Amino acid sequence: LYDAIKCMKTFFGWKEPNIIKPHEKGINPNYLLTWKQVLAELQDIENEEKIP
Amino acid sequence: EERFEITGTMRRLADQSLPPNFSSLENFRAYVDGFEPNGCIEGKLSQMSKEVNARIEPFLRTTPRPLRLPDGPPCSQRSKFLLMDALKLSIEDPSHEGEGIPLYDAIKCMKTFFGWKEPNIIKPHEKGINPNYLLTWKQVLAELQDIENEEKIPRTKNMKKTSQLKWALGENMAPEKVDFEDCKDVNDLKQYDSDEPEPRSLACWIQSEFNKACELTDSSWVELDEIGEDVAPIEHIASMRRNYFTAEVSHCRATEYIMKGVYINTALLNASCAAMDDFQLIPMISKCRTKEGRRKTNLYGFIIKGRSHLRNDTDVVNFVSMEFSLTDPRLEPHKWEKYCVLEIGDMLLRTAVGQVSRPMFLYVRTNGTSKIKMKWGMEMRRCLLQSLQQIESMIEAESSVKEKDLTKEFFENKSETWPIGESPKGVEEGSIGKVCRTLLAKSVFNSLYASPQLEGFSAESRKLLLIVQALRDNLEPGTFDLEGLYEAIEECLINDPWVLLNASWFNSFLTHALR
Amino acid sequence: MDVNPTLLFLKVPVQNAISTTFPYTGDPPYSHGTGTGYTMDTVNRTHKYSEKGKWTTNTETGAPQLNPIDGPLPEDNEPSGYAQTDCVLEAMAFLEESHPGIFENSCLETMEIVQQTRVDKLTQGRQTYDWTLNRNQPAATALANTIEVFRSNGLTANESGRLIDFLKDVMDSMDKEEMEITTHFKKQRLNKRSYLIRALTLNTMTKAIATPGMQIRGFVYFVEALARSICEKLEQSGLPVGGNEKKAKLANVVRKMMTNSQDTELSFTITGDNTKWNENQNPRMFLAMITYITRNQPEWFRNVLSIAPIMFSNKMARLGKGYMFESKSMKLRTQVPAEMLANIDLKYFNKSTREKIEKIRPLLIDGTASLSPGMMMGMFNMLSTVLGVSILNLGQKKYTKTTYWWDGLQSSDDFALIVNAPNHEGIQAGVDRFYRTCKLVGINMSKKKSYINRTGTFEFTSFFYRYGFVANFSMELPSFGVSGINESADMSVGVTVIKNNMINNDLGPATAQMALQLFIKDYRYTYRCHRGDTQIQTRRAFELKKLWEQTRSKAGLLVSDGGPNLYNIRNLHIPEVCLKWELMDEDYQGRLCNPMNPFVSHKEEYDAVATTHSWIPKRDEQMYQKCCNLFEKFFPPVGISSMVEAMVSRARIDARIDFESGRIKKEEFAEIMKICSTIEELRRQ
Amino acid sequence: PVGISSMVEAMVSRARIDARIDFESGRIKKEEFAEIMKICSTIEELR
Amino acid sequence: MERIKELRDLMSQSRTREILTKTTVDHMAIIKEKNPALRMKWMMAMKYPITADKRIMEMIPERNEQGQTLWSKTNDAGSDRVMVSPLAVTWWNRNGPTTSTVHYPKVYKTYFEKVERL
Ligand SMILES: [Mg+2]
Repeated sequence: LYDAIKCMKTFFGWKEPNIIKPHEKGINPNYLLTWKQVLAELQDIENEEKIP
Repeated sequence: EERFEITGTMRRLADQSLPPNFSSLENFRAYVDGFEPNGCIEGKLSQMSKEVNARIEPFLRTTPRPLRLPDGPPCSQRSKFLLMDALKLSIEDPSHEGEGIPLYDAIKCMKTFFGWKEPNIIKPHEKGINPNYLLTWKQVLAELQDIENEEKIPRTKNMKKTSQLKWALGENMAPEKVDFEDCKDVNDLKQYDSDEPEPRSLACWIQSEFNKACELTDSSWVELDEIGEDVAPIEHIASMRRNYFTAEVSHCRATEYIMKGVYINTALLNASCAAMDDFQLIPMISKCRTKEGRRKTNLYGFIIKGRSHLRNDTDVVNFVSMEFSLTDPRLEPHKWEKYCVLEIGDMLLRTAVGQVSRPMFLYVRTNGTSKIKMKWGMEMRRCLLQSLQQIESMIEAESSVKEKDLTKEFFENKSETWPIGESPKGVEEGSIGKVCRTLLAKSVFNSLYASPQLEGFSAESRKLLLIVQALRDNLEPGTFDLEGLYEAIEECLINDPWVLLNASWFNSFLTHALR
Repeated sequence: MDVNPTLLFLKVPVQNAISTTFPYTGDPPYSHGTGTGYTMDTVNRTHKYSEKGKWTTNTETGAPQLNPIDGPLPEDNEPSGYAQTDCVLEAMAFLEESHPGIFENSCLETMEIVQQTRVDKLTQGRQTYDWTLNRNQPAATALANTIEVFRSNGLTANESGRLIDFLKDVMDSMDKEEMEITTHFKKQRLNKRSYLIRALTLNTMTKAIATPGMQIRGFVYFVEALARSICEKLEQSGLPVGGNEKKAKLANVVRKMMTNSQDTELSFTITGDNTKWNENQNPRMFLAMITYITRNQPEWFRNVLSIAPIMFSNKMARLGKGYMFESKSMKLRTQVPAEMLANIDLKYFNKSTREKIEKIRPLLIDGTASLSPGMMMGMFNMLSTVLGVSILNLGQKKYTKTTYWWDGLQSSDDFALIVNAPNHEGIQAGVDRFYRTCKLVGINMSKKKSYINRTGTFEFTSFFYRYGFVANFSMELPSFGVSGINESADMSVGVTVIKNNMINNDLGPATAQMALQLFIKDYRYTYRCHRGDTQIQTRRAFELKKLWEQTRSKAGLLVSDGGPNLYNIRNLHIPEVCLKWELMDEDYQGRLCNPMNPFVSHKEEYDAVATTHSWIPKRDEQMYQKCCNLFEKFFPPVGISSMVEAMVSRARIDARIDFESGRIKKEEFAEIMKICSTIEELRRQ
Repeated sequence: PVGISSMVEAMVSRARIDARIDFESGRIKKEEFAEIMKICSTIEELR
Repeated sequence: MERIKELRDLMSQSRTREILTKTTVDHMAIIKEKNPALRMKWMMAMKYPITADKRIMEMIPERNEQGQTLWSKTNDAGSDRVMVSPLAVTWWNRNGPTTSTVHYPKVYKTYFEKVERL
């Protein structure tokens, strides 16, 4: 988990994410929300009193 | 029309607040109003005794004796943390830059050492329960492994309030406040005996400690921020002075001590106000860039904090201080009066001339501090400014006589020309660089061993120095009560190892200064 | 090689590296020496120097009072309080002769002041003794309390505004037999005698030896105000002139005594320091000075100025809080106050403390020690300087009437004296004549502290003169760190603090550059606002780098927006926003200063532009109250003990007292002791 | 629930806490609070 | 009997347990930092130390591109102000609205005149 967060913190080039080539047979807005949720929940660990 | 009146209670005080013979402010007022001078001074001069004089004992190359330093058992180390004896477990932490978490930085350091022995006591604290100091160290090692049991990892650790910790941190050793309405008559009740602090003799270690403070290291201990591009002539001269000095002080041990000062006192104050009534474990951390230049974290040991319900700046926080060292405490035991030292493991150094196993010790002691004394340690970087200003002020002064700035000559002069030390032969000289580090060490020790005894000895000795300077200037110097000055200087020399070395340093100068 | 910094002085002269003899440069963490034992030594030594003088009993106070002045001339070199009225006035007469109009003119200036001066002024100052609540307090709070009593008692003249009217109330307060204060909690009642003690009190603190009451302080101002206008008109006075303006005065007095001086004439400077300055010179002497200055002047002006010396000649010194005791076995400690130090036994104390109490007890009246002679430190600094200068003044060729003459510089107790004469014996004579003329007005040069050398080097107020140069170094460096207001302010403050220390405190440039570096370092760490190009990780790292990339002219960015530090010696007076104003991108500046922003507070001595950085920081309930309510079921305890082990300890006590008297059975006593051991096994782990 | 405590005395301890919090806020009556405290003492007498 | 059985119940809940072993008898009256320099350093450590008007929530987004929370719907003292991270101030200074800043050299003329002499 931390090996990942440490890697993530080496990149300071994140754009406002937009869809470039969608899944024809799928709900594309859900794929965007999931990525935003990852980014979100990763920062929420640095909110927790004790780190999981 | 402004109108101010002296009557009643005030007039009776006015009439009683005069010279003797005068019984009335208005009577006196009239004496002064119509006073005219009649050689009253010139008269009372001739009336006065000739034994009342300011006869000038002339100060000759022969008149000044060496200061008398007190006799007694050898002086003890009273610094918060170890200085030259200190030992550190280091990790290289490159990818993660900037403020991290100290607790984990420590655990990461701890895991670089796999040489922990069954800890046994090597030199005990005469005035202490030594088995408690051993149990506390075992408890640290124990509670550190217990974090790797917890489902969620904690930001800081709070030690379990055991007997040995409750003891060491002085829990329930504060005596009870008794209204004098209740304890009116008690037949063994004597005042807070401010005892004559038993005199101590100057031991060698204090000089050793300072010698090691003036040395360079393989580690930049200070990384100072950018500054506006230089424009005005002063700005170009300024930056030259600063950079030259900043260069020679960069890697000086004294600057490691400054960082040890800041980090520890910072971390101790943050804990003292955050976890007030918890026994928080507080890792003793510093950071440096290596001689090749990678960010390196250092763990010197641990401090466990007591209860810190701090109301005033004088209010006390008791703490235990477990510090790693390679130095055997049986070599200079007189130093480690206040410490109970354990032997807690073996280090291995496979050097060019073979394998060298050395034992690792743990200088544990009870201790305390206040917001004021913590702040003091947090602001220890001022030692850099104090050190630079001395260097800057000398150059400014030595340049005045010639009228041209000597900044470049001083620093570029690759000949060792400044008398800064002594050896069996006599006074040995050094580089301007050695002077910078020496003056820094002085400012740092002046902070670390800060005492009123120092304040006094600094102030009174200054006079004797300036007198001696006048003797060297052939300015026919004279004193009024030279024996009185010495008594005032020597009155400050009791037991403080730092003030005692400074007095040894004086006697050392005074011999060479008269030749 | 053993490193010894003092061996520098073999190469460098002591005046050049005098900077290295000042150990701290900043306030150290102790400043010890203001105990109750320390106050009683001042009271004793003050009387001991003045001990042959006339003892009186005060009519109003009922206090033993010593008057050493017009007393017996000294026959030893120990400190004498025995001043001589005829001598003081003569010194003050010959001053007004040597500086014609000085007093008359300086009175006219001060008559302008005394009217215009406002009560507001009195709030500025250190610790004060608040007689309202019998404590030390802040200055502004001590006045609010005092006017609240003066409001309650018929003394409403203070509410006119001017200070002279507040005094008029302080005067009328002494005559009143009752003194009542509504202390919101209780009407509080003081008889005329007990009030008077507190109005004339000096009280010791833990922040000077002792601070004075609010009644006495008012007058002390107007006196020092007069003493200022005098000092201002005297060349020799080293007060109250500025930093570099003073270094001049050192150069002047040497240049005066060294250009006249021919081949034959010797010149010696004595590095002066007067011993026990405050304990010797007597309030009655200051009254004698003031009344001679204010001759041919209106009575109202004469009076207000006379009041301060009068109070100081009748004053009482309270002995702090008291002595702290300690029982070894019993494990007690108890604080006996000052009030009940008179009505207390002498056999409990040690050998050093007994004698100190046995000497002062004759002076002890209502828990305060009577102190008619001497003063408390730094009170009449400027007036005491006039007296000092008046003795320097008597060193002119005319007043000496001899081949020796003298001049120099004086500021309170510190002085510097240059004596010229055709031969050595002449110098020795000139010195003695100064030393003895000084004794006649209660000025005792310290033989210990003082020394003498050929003119060319000396010290005065820690300015170390050496052949025309005085060494340049700041003796008190301020907190270089963050101020804790917000990003916007702290920058301005921090940069201002350095500039001010350069202009006032004589701080060198190279040191100021490093001072600036250490501030910026602290600033960026505190506010997580490390430069945009750096790799350091914080929460802000991302935002600041995104802004750094966006921004064209980066020298525009403020340090709090990851910009570069553009400050240096020259800039330090400019606010950062102004400094970088031209270099800012149009849109950046557009946002930085847009006052529709949600951060600034109300849409609108440090100088700061209002930006988004001008922000304002911030200042279960059932489960905390549930534990506190169960504690009430145990106590409808021991202070240091925790909640659970003061609950489990009360349970076993009620368990074994209800088992004896027979309230609970053997079954209900065994159940409590069982449960009391289940709670203790949850605590340990 | 506390780590060292067994299953039954971390179950019987949670019951009395919810019993006295639902009695204050007024969720269960005096009859349904007395019934929980009675059953909570039948479980403790089996231990 | 009932009060000592109740103390065992509260020591089985590990949150009520850590209010009984920490808190002292002296420091129960406080349940019922003069130096601002630390107080600031202390607060800057927190997620949301800065206060602002509720309109911020309409003006700047809750999270940035990297998913960092810029403000929180928290209780402030006397009114409907909310708590904000120093990220938000930087966010505003890089994505905020641009008004015309011609009047600031003229409003702060007293300050700006120190630059004209240099
Ligand atoms: Mg002097």
